[PDB]
Amino acid sequence: NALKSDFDSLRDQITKAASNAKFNGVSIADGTTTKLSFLANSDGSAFTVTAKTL
Amino acid sequence: NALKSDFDSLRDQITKAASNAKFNGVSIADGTTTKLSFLANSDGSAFTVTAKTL
Repeated sequence: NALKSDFDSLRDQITKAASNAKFNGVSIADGTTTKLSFLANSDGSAFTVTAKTL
Repeated sequence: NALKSDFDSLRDQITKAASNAKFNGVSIADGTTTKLSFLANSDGSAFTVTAKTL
């Protein structure tokens, strides 16, 4: 049960560390969105970046 | 009787040491409070530390 409590503290600290990762309110790895569509060229074409949930 | 007297002296020093473990007026081990809390991030989420009375 001591190793169980260790495993639980590890797993929920991972939830904390993943949830707190964001820049100006958006995150590529929180799983809130499937992608972010960053600008690429003057005509409006975007540099797609697929999200990787952590 | 000598052994029970040393036994009482031991259990009394245990009460002393358990009651003297305090930091800036707060203790996680004294048993005065069910838990203690600390900041996790900028928005005010807590990092709870469950008390373990000694």
